[PDB]
Amino acid sequence: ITGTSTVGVGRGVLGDQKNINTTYSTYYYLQDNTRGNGIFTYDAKYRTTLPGSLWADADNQFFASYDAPAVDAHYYAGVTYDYYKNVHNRLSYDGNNAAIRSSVHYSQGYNNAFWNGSQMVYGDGDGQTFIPLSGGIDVVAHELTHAVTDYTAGLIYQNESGAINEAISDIFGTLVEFYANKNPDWEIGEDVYTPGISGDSLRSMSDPAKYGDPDHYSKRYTGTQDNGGVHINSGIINKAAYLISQGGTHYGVSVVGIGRDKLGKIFYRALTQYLTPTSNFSQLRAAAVQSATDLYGSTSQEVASVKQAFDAVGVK
Ligand SMILES: [Ca+2]
Ligand SMILES: [Ca+2]
Ligand SMILES: [Ca+2]
Ligand SMILES: [Ca+2]
Ligand SMILES: [Zn+2]
Repeated sequence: ITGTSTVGVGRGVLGDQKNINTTYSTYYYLQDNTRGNGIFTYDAKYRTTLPGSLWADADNQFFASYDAPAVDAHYYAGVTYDYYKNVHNRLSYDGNNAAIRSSVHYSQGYNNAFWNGSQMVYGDGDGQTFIPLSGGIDVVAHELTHAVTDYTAGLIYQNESGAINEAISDIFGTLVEFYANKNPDWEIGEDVYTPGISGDSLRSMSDPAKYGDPDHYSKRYTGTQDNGGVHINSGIINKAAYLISQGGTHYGVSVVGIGRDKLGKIFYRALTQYLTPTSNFSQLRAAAVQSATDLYGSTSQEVASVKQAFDAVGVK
């Protein structure tokens, strides 16, 4: 909508207070004009018709229980935008400042979130398995990263290319969580997962097997469930990325870690320069090796660590 840029205040899913960029035009709208061509947040009103209504508020204060998922979807979309702009010089998900749109209160008891090809969508959860999923910054960044992938490598959402697609979203979801620097970790979804169970998460990048996901290519899932295990076999790539950053010895193969920032540069370069819709795990390794070579040189520790990491998870 046309209006004037304003700044509201509210509370997110976890009870924390934050300021949010809004737009005034009779009502105050969750429309942030400070980032590219706008970040827009919508109310799906417990239904499945998308996007719903652009979120309107009478007084620019967002402290109602019903407001909380919208506050976090809106605010964490902005953080993710800032990450890609400041760290990777990428303007929104298409590289040309496309509007970022999100809908919250999707359906009833919906224990998921997703990028639907054009926008983000967040359930409120059922209060047992999940609380409203926009409360997790790694969830928000995970899903917006799908938009980035779909515009760049275009990895097909099945089998190994789909597992790479999922892993890329976990990797940059985690790096955005570290970038915002609020209780960062190598776990996925911990802030909105199982409110009655402390210390768990949906997936682990540091130890995928913690939740039954493979941590080595020999353990990969080869059936047809989950579009050929896209959320399962992602553990193999997640483990490789964790090793590249943090280091470790995995099934006897030692990896010298090179840090989060270099992990991000290597995988962003691989995603945007070398990966294709049909890339498999071995092709990802080659993309990452070439990316590290471009960035740091053929004889660098960085290249050596990429090789060791993919060796450790059995990807040749
Ligand atoms: Ca209000
Ligand atoms: Ca965390
Ligand atoms: Ca996390
Ligand atoms: Ca939990
Ligand atoms: Zn995903």
